[PDB]
Amino acid sequence: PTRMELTRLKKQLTTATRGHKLLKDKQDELMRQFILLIRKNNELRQAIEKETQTAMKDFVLAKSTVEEAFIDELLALPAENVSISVVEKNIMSVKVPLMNFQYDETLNETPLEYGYLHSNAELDRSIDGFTQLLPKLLKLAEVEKTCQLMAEEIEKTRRRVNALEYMTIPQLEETIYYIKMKLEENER
Amino acid sequence: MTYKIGVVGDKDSVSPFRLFGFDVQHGTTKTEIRKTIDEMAKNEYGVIYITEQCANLVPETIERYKGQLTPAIILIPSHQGTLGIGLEEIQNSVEKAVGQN
Repeated sequence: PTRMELTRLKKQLTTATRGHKLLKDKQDELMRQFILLIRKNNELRQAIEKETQTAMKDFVLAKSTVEEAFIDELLALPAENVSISVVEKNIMSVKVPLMNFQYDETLNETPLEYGYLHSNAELDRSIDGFTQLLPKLLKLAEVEKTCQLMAEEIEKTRRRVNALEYMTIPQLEETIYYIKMKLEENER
Repeated sequence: MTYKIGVVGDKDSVSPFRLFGFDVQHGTTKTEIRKTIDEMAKNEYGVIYITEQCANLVPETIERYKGQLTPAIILIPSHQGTLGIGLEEIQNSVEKAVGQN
């Protein structure tokens, strides 16, 4: 109920009301970026579901003729040792992943070129199918996860915008009035 | 930052990923699949590809990780295709973002 307290609360009110307007602007920008990313998410997922299923079918057909014990031995000899680098990128207040395949770097001078011993054209070609889908599978992972994380952040942001607008700001305003009427009764 | 790739699906469909150093598992039940996913996420896997038929059995587990940076749980078809779940889920993220439920 002092002038010192009034001063403090006034800074909080302008910080809250300015912050409310700018948080809404941030909500709008997240939405704009999310909508673009969602199109890409859909594009990538349709492409992947189609090429992945084709690749799998080709492999099933290819392996159907050859003995199981042969396939088991082929699969136990690695063609690559892929890991993924994941770096954190900020999109305003949300952390999202940037993903990149890390390949075996000691094998740079001899890049992948698939041919198995005593295999056949069809079987090797089906393996090449999988090799080809790899970059788009990583792409889909990164884009889909980002969209999932953005959706969550927009929901969080929306909650805060409403809370600021309808709870924080009116509470601050009310208190500022109480402090004010009390100071103004004194001097009168 | 360096992370492993997991894959959960039927042997016929997902076996070729073994050639690339992906950790390939094959559960058939809710419990089996859920345990596989939690173990991968405990071992700091960056991505888990999961066939839709497997994913169909563990929506609750998948939703738990959705808000986490990793692991990214990505649904894929089997050689028999999809249940439409990956696609429906894109629409669900839209509805979440725009606040339509």
